Amino acid sequence: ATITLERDGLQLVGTREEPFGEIYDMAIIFHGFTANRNTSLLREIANSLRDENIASVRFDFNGHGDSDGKFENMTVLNEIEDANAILNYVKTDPHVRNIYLVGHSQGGVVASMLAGLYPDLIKKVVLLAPAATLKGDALEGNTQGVTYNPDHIPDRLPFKDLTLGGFYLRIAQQLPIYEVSAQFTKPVCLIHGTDDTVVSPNASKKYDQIYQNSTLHLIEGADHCFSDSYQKNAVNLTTDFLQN
Amino acid sequence: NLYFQGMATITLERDGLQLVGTREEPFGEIYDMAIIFHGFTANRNTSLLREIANSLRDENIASVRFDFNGHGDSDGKFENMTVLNEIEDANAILNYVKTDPHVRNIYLVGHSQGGVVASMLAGLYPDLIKKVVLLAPAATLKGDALEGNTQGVTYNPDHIPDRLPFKDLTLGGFYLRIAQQLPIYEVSAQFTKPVCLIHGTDDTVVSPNASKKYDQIYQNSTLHLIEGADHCFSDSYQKNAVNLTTDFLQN
Ligand code: NA
Ligand code: NA
Ligand code: NA
Repeated sequence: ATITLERDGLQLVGTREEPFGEIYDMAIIFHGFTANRNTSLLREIANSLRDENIASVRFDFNGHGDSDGKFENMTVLNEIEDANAILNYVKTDPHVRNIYLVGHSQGGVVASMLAGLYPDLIKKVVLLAPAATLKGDALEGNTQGVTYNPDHIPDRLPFKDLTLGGFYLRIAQQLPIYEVSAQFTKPVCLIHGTDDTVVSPNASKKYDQIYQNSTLHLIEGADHCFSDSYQKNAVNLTTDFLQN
Repeated sequence: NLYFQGMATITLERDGLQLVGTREEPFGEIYDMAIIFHGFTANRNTSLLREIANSLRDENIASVRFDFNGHGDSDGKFENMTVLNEIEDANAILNYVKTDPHVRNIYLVGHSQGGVVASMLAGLYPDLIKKVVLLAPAATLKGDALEGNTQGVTYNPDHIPDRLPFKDLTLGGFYLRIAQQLPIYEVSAQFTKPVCLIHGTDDTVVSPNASKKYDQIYQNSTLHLIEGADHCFSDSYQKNAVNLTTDFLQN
């Protein structure tokens, strides 16, 4: 049902997907930049794993969806602290046996980098279109088509309908994404479609070259938010990988 | 402001928590500002932090010092404190400091762990920060975490626990994993602007080579190897550190 946690005086609200039994494995589903806990792609990954004896938890990040916090004061950094607060709960739960991390878009950087700091704890990582391009993007003064000077990052910038802060782009510019991630040497699943416009498939190609044990799945024709017909495939690879 | 000058108690907000602080104002309605960071298990009002705050005001330079999360009057469990979220604490102070009418230039100052917080925020904010003063900066903490002995307390650095008992409190295991992979030198090195480094020869807490590696890595460094001095600039040495911090920020 709807479960609740805390990270430095901010409430983190999530949907736990629970299977039948006393002992089960559990996955932590992280969403991307401007996304929320319960979207089509994540909701179906959440559902699918439950049918195969795996539990799951999806939470809104600080400044996203139902959780507390301003979007203005959100960073990939404070999002990893959110990711750690969820892991504190998950690793302290009596029913939870083996932990997995599944991350789409920016949540793909949040999950890989959280797995970099917890390689001894996390048993598997499924990386769907990981937004590791967000560093090289912030460094060239262009994020999702919204510009700035990478040597003059303002206090706040209008983004679509929202307003993100400078500190987000300060951190993004000097994030040791691959560095921290390469610390995770256990199984990794990489899912990236050739038709991705937001995040380049070269982020997943870079990720594969740096991992010890990683499978690269380049699904021909698949977009960024793994839409329509391409969804069931993505969900199938995540499910098949997480049980094996 | 010139009217409300001397000392003040200020309360900031950072992603849910409350960071209680101390503001020292000089005379005139346009002055320079120093952000003062204390180190590991300490607070904003210790003899050294108090004498740097007083001394800079006696040269008409304002100062701000806050307790980090899990320290002093600031909110949060000591268990949930990492180096990373102290930078978040620091950024929040900078969000306050950069949006103040009377603030001419910003200066970053940090002792021990505050020194990492200072070098690491100075590198994320090079266009704003004008000068940086690092007193025995605890960059060693990363190497102390890779080894598995933080301030004498042993632990497996490959199987770091959830929480681990400390001197009087309980240290979070995510702090250990955080500092063990902290890009201290990487981020620090981005600051090309003037850096003043102060380290004690007889320091057993932070190896003086931390300030030497700092000095090495910086484009505009000035190292001061105060002889006989320990980690906490005290007695015949406090007066030496406070002056250098003042004199380098004196124009
Ligand atoms: Na349910
Ligand atoms: Na149990
Ligand atoms: Na970092």
